[PDB]
Amino acid sequence: ALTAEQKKEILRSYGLHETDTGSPEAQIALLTKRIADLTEHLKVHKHDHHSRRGLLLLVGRRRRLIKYISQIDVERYRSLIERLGLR
Amino acid sequence: MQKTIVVELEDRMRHPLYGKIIRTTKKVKAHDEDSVAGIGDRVSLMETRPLSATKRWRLVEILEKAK
RNA sequence: GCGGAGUGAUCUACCCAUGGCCAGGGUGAAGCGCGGGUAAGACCGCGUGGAGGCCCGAACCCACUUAGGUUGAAGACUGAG
RNA sequence: AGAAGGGGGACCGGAAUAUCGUGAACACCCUUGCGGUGGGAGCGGGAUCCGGUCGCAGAAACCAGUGAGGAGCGACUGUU
RNA sequence: CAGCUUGUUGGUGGGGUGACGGCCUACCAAGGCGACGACGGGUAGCCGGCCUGAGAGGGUGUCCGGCCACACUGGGACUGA
RNA sequence: GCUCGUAGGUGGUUUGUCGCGUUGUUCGUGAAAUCUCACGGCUUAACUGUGAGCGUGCGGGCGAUACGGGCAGACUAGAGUACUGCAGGGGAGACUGGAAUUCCUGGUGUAGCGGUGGAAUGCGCAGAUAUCAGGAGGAACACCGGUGGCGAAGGCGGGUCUCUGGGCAGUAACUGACGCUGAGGAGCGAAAGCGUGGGGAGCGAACAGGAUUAGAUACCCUGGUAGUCCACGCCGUAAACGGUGGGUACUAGGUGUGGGUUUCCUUCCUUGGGAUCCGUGCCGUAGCUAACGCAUUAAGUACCCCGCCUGGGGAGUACGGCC
RNA sequence: UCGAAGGUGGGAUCGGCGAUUGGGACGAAGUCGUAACAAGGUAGCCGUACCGGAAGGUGCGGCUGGAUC
Ligand SMILES: [Mg+2]
Ligand SMILES: [Mg+2]
Ligand SMILES: [Mg+2]
Ligand SMILES: [Mg+2]
Ligand SMILES: [Mg+2]
Ligand SMILES: [Mg+2]
Ligand SMILES: [Mg+2]
Ligand SMILES: [Mg+2]
Ligand SMILES: [Mg+2]
Ligand SMILES: [Mg+2]
Ligand SMILES: [Mg+2]
Ligand SMILES: [Mg+2]
Ligand SMILES: [Mg+2]
Ligand SMILES: [Mg+2]
Ligand SMILES: [Mg+2]
Ligand SMILES: [Mg+2]
Ligand SMILES: [Mg+2]
Ligand SMILES: [Mg+2]
Ligand SMILES: [Mg+2]
Ligand SMILES: [Mg+2]
Ligand SMILES: [Mg+2]
Ligand SMILES: [Mg+2]
Ligand SMILES: [Mg+2]
Ligand SMILES: [Mg+2]
Ligand SMILES: [Mg+2]
Ligand SMILES: [Mg+2]
Ligand SMILES: [Mg+2]
Ligand SMILES: [Mg+2]
Ligand SMILES: [Mg+2]
Ligand SMILES: [Mg+2]
Ligand SMILES: [Mg+2]
Ligand SMILES: [Mg+2]
Ligand SMILES: [Mg+2]
Ligand SMILES: [Mg+2]
Ligand SMILES: [Mg+2]
Ligand SMILES: [Mg+2]
Ligand SMILES: [Mg+2]
Ligand SMILES: [Mg+2]
Ligand SMILES: [Mg+2]
Ligand SMILES: [Mg+2]
Ligand SMILES: [Mg+2]
Ligand SMILES: [Mg+2]
Ligand SMILES: [Mg+2]
Ligand SMILES: [Mg+2]
Ligand SMILES: [Mg+2]
Ligand SMILES: [Mg+2]
Ligand SMILES: [Mg+2]
Ligand SMILES: [Mg+2]
Ligand SMILES: [Mg+2]
Ligand SMILES: [Mg+2]
Ligand SMILES: [Mg+2]
Ligand SMILES: [Mg+2]
Ligand SMILES: [Mg+2]
Ligand SMILES: [Mg+2]
Ligand SMILES: [Mg+2]
Ligand SMILES: [Mg+2]
Ligand SMILES: [Mg+2]
Ligand SMILES: [Mg+2]
Ligand SMILES: [Mg+2]
Ligand SMILES: [Mg+2]
Ligand SMILES: [Mg+2]
Ligand SMILES: [Mg+2]
Ligand SMILES: [Mg+2]
Ligand SMILES: [Mg+2]
Ligand SMILES: [Mg+2]
Ligand SMILES: [Mg+2]
Ligand SMILES: [Mg+2]
Ligand SMILES: [Mg+2]
Ligand SMILES: [Mg+2]
Ligand SMILES: [Mg+2]
Repeated sequence: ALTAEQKKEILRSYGLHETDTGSPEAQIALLTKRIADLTEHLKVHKHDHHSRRGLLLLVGRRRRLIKYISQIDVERYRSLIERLGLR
Repeated sequence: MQKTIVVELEDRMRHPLYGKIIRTTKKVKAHDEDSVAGIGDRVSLMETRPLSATKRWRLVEILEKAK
């Protein structure tokens, strides 16, 4: 899902300067929201493999972005980790 | 390691036949009289007498501390 | 042996109601936590826990083997297992 | 599976005066009670290491699994 | 051949060596090695050299030279620079 | 078989620093014989002596940052995110519709029906086939429908609703190399088959009868069980094929189709032509190929990554190991 | 104390033989069939299941490495 205003809420919550959408922080926040929604949907319709593949792709993309932000700025990585969740 | 530290060292040596340049990582044990070193913590090492059974290096100085 | 009418479940077989009993050791199921693992898992390791027509073994319930008894202590028992 | 197969086991002394662990007296505060904390006396328990001593034998008497391998039948606990 | 190690890895205090060192010892930590192949199995003396190949390479270690290991098999000490 | 992704390998433009890789010089070392040039001596050669090369390397100092690399920065083109539109049998769940077959009940009704190249087994006469009306039940969704669309692959259309995935187009709104491949590993994965419960109209292995034939354990006919269906698991195999791994850059054209956008010819109504992006077919230039053929959707020209082969059987079999 | 050799025990690994038995290769001029190469007389292959003296047959799904309008 992630309607327009639903995206905007997380964007202003996790953004950098009032318009950021493509930074690792905002991208990881949106991907985490999508992953949580998809997993909650997948608790129902356990045979939706065509959407489970998309969920796996989102998980991989979020993992790669997390790795990039961790390598680029340890402090920002730790802040995002505490703000969102890891392990 | 109770006054010892383990330091990863890497080097590159040309393949004898194919000629490609490859990178290999090693592992040495370095003596730390005052054990102050964490994950990362780049260190320059100079090799000494056999201080222990498996120690042939000592701490010189700490450069480019862990981020 | 056959028939008629009666007597017996104080022995024994099964059942119904209401009570009682089972020394002492051992093993360690589910469930519940913690950590590891991951995106989540599945799973894994530590604890806790104390299951079972579970194990060893007295009381108790039996009766597999053997010896004795065999005008017996006893019309079915005793000793050792 | 207690598979099998091995090792140790007695006494005296020291460690050892909180050695350790059990409970917690005298004596320590407060909303004064059948109250709380510290405290460690006296009394019990278990284990280990080191040294020594005795005997033929240290599980000491009584008590207290024999074990392994191959087949047949019945899955098993039970019943006769 | 996918998990290997407990004097094993390190530290401390002694002992030992011509000499550093778990080399040995008493105590403390939980560490050390492994997919760049440990651990395990098969095979083998290594090198300068020798042969073949235009070369790269493939085979080989015999004369000779350098070293290493051994002296019936297995183990140990002493004399002595 | 496809996809994801661990390690690993590899990587856009630009600035500064180091000088590790790179490279130059110098010094030490690289034993001798033996290998080679040039000579000298055994009457010559073999043999031997001398001078120089060899000793591909290593350590040390002193020069360079052209490329790779470390560090510190910067940019938007790669890549990702943002906003607005677009198409779709992408997927899951729930409810529901019609045709048809079969079966049941009743009416009409009598002697055949079915089947083949020909028949017979079979069904009916105890009322069959056929016809009408009603009901029960499972499976599959004609027309649309195609050369089309979607999906990583396998695969995907009766209708409606709910949830959800991906892609394309446009602006360049945002980050700023965050990219490519991917050993192992993980997930998905036609049909057949397996476990548990349900369901079973039709078809239909096995099986039975008939028929053909010398024989017919088949092809043909009559039947008929599992299965095909649903729910949750397992299995992980196909000519799972484009017999062509993934990503990028470049290399004439001509002609269809699909989704967009864009000015113009803007009414020449034409929804045609022109420009661009993403695909999907065919024909065709160069080039490649043994040939067939490929040819912008390459099997052409190059780069990076992974997988695979070294004659045919034995054999994708034995043993061992994992499931 | 350590310590060669030796003894006792359960295992680990590599070979040899083995009654009997399975499949394979080659032989001759044997017996039983014609499954494939033509539309090979029922098109051929691929995975699976079942069956039968044997090659093979049948069902399910896929390919043309065949044809048809
Ligand atoms: Mg020291
Ligand atoms: Mg009578
Ligand atoms: Mg009576
Ligand atoms: Mg008991
Ligand atoms: Mg438990
Ligand atoms: Mg019992
Ligand atoms: Mg009885
Ligand atoms: Mg008797
Ligand atoms: Mg008598
Ligand atoms: Mg008796
Ligand atoms: Mg008795
Ligand atoms: Mg025992
Ligand atoms: Mg046994
Ligand atoms: Mg004595
Ligand atoms: Mg006992
Ligand atoms: Mg038998
Ligand atoms: Mg029995
Ligand atoms: Mg049986
Ligand atoms: Mg020690
Ligand atoms: Mg020491
Ligand atoms: Mg040898
Ligand atoms: Mg050659
Ligand atoms: Mg020897
Ligand atoms: Mg001799
Ligand atoms: Mg000897
Ligand atoms: Mg002398
Ligand atoms: Mg001496
Ligand atoms: Mg493929
Ligand atoms: Mg294949
Ligand atoms: Mg295959
Ligand atoms: Mg990686
Ligand atoms: Mg990389
Ligand atoms: Mg670059
Ligand atoms: Mg790199
Ligand atoms: Mg001469
Ligand atoms: Mg020389
Ligand atoms: Mg130099
Ligand atoms: Mg872009
Ligand atoms: Mg369903
Ligand atoms: Mg019916
Ligand atoms: Mg009728
Ligand atoms: Mg009718
Ligand atoms: Mg910017
Ligand atoms: Mg990839
Ligand atoms: Mg892989
Ligand atoms: Mg199926
Ligand atoms: Mg089934
Ligand atoms: Mg069933
Ligand atoms: Mg028949
Ligand atoms: Mg038939
Ligand atoms: Mg039929
Ligand atoms: Mg079956
Ligand atoms: Mg599966
Ligand atoms: Mg297919
Ligand atoms: Mg290729
Ligand atoms: Mg390609
Ligand atoms: Mg390509
Ligand atoms: Mg086109
Ligand atoms: Mg063509
Ligand atoms: Mg080719
Ligand atoms: Mg196999
Ligand atoms: Mg096997
Ligand atoms: Mg034999
Ligand atoms: Mg034939
Ligand atoms: Mg055939
Ligand atoms: Mg025929
Ligand atoms: Mg045929
Ligand atoms: Mg058949
Ligand atoms: Mg078949
Ligand atoms: Mg077919």
